[PDB]
Amino acid sequence: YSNEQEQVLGQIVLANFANNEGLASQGDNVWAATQASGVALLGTAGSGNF
Amino acid sequence: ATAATFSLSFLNSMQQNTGANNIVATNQNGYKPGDLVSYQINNDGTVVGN
Amino acid sequence: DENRNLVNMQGMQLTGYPATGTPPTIQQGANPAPITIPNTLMAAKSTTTA
Repeated sequence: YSNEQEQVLGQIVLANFANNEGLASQGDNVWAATQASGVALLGTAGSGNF
Repeated sequence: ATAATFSLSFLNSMQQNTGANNIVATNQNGYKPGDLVSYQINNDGTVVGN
Repeated sequence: DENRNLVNMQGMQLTGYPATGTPPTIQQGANPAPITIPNTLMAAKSTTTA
């Protein structure tokens, strides 16, 4: 901002998987989660498995 | 937290006029906790997670 | 960097042997730690040996 100040507005989450190669495509360049692919497993982009 | 009692070994030392004093090796088997970064398969046959 | 650590062109910290003591010297076997160049001012010291 214009007063020597910073603010945050959010932080993008990433999503790992227990298993790739099981995600299916449904047209556009996106993937839908399926059975035999796992739960979402959201997280942050800094550390850990991401 | 519960404090420990540990055995400290000055084994394999020397005193033979090698200039001045300097440590050459220090080790122990304690570590802070952490989570799984990455798994790999070596060529001898094992699977190892770092 | 912005808070006085010896840092390369991408944001990682050059580490070395930490300096401790009054007067500070270098311990030749410690576990390494980042280096900070402090902007604090030297406190005085009483005379003990002439």
